[PDB]
Amino acid sequence: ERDCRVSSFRVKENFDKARFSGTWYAMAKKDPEGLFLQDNIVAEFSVDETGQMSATAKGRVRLLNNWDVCADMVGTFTDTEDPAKFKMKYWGVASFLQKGNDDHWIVDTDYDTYAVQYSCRLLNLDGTCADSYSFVFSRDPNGLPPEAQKIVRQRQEELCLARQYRLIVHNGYC
Ligand SMILES: CCCCCCCCCCCC(=O)O
Ligand SMILES: [Cl-]
Ligand SMILES: [Cl-]
Repeated sequence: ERDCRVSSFRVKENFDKARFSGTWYAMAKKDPEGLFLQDNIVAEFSVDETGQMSATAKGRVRLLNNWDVCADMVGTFTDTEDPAKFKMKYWGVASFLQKGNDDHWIVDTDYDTYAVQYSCRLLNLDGTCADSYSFVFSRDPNGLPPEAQKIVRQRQEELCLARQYRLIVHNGYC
């Protein structure tokens, strides 16, 4: 009875790019098909004077046949009419790293503690997502406080993803 249509999902009201800038540690991830970032995932958000948001990310990614590499990624965000919904062009500093262009939604944040991100790469014909991913970010790499954890869990359920996350470990691999 829950609505899982992507078009129904609420996102962060009056999203403030400047307040969102700085270091975000991925605490949990819902993987898309053909997952890329594995763990040790840390993102750095910036906004420039024209108000355009960009980011970098580092994380371990496992090329198949189990080659471990620390990916260094770059992302640039094109605004839409919703201040919390973006198009993210991304690529690796190395040519061979994955590149592409994903929807990037800030579903919720309080700027100084937690953030919930969401991307639907491909819709189902009923408006639900066929291929999604989602990061939960923390300002503190040791994790969220209980109050924020509980808010995030609610947001995870609203995205119809709450059963599908895994924890992201940080152990200095990069
Ligand atoms: C968001 C700043 C980092 C640039 C985005 C690189 C992440 C793109 C791949 C995310 C999907 C995945 O990790 O499986
Ligand atoms: Cl709980
Ligand atoms: Cl669950």
